Amino acid sequence: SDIQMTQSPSSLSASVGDRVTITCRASQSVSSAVAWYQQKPGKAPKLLIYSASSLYSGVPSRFSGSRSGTDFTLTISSLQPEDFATYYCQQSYSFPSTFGQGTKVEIKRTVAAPSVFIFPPSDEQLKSGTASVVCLLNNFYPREAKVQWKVDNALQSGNSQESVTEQDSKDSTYSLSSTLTLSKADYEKHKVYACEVTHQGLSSPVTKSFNRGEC
Amino acid sequence: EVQLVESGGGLVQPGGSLRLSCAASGFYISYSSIHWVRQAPGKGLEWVASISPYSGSTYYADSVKGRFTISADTSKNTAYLQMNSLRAEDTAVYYCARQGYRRRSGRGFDYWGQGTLVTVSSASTKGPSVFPLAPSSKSTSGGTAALGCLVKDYFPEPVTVSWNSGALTSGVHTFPAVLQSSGLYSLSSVVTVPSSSLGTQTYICNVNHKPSNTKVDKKVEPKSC
RNA sequence: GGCAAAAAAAAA
RNA sequence: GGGUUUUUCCUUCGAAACACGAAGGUUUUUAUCCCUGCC
Repeated sequence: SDIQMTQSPSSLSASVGDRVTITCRASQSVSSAVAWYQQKPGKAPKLLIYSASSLYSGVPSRFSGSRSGTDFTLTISSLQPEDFATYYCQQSYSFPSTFGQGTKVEIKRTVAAPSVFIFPPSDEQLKSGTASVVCLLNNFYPREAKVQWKVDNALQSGNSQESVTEQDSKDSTYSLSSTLTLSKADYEKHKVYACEVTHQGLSSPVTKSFNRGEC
Repeated sequence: EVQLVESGGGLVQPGGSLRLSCAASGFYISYSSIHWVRQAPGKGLEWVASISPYSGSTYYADSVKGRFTISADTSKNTAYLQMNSLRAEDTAVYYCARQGYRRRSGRGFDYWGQGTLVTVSSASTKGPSVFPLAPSSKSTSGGTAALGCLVKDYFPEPVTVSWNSGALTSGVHTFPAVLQSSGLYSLSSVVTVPSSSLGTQTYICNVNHKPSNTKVDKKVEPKSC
């Protein structure tokens, strides 16, 4: 008889000033012993709603819960940038306690073009023989943006790793790092290393690069 | 004023044992229920155990008893979690949480520590080699330009990096480490600054990897004019 | 009408 | 039906999910207890 909490939806995205609603269904009766938590990336959850509908002291008025039998919602009346988070519902009606599987709320904002940078490999890293060309897209939106590498204009494949920050607490933008892992042998082999990106803040792809040793 | 502090996690080998501690300050653990709630990398939260006051009665999740055991030493206002028979599925951030006062918050968890990461792996710890990535000046870069430190080949997580020892925090972006095909982690942390002020100031990053026990600070400069 | 007695154990 | 004597159950409270404690609640199982004398 382990109660299961079924949270709806997994991910959603609304603009600022939007009204957004999260739902959880208890597999069986959990009375009203349900809490809601906000968890921002990297730090610990924070209690928003306890006892299914009561607002924990300090939380803004815009977060609210309520219950229809086994159907529990958390509505946030006017989405705000600070509210980008992952939200978890919890039943504490019986042991063991169970969390929902979570809802990752992002934020919709105006298209922001990435500011693109290229950094050559510094050679404490070619002091020990391999190469770290890296690309940077600073503060842009939306997330979905593709970045292509070339090396004397040669399309690259299977030697790229990308990592993108979480969405910002205050302006909602992203940023992304694409890094190409290749030899020292392949780094004096060719001369220039191009990074280009096709994101919809770009008329058509902006490109940045460098020579080897021309600074 | 209330505060909980987890410690004692880290890297352990499969089958190994670990004791987590939870140091409470600003309130007495005897008068509340204390819970351990765990979170895997990128997954959701999983309740693990808790002990209740006066009784001292304990309760466990099915994925963890026979193996985990929760206790509290009230004279050190500290709650522990003894972990034997550890397995890869036990790799997670472990939180210790206080259940709030009934009248004030029902059964909700009103205070959480910041979690201690437990890494169950057969792998051995390696510290990173931090490489700077240098700004682009033309002769000065008219407005703002970017620079950052590459942190490569380390295990396990985490590292922490700080520019001018915490002095510089605006425009920082420490990217989530990604795992190379090598089985080591590597991340980048970048900050943006006015090029106007590029040559008059020095840009330092304090990477730190307590698993390795490596503390390195490398400092960034342009190249030659 | 008015006093007095009496008497073991389970469950929601 | 009305009771006695025992348990449970439920609700509010005690820093309080169980355990312990305080104050409460209106129900019904017993061929497994009593419903008898006196002006």
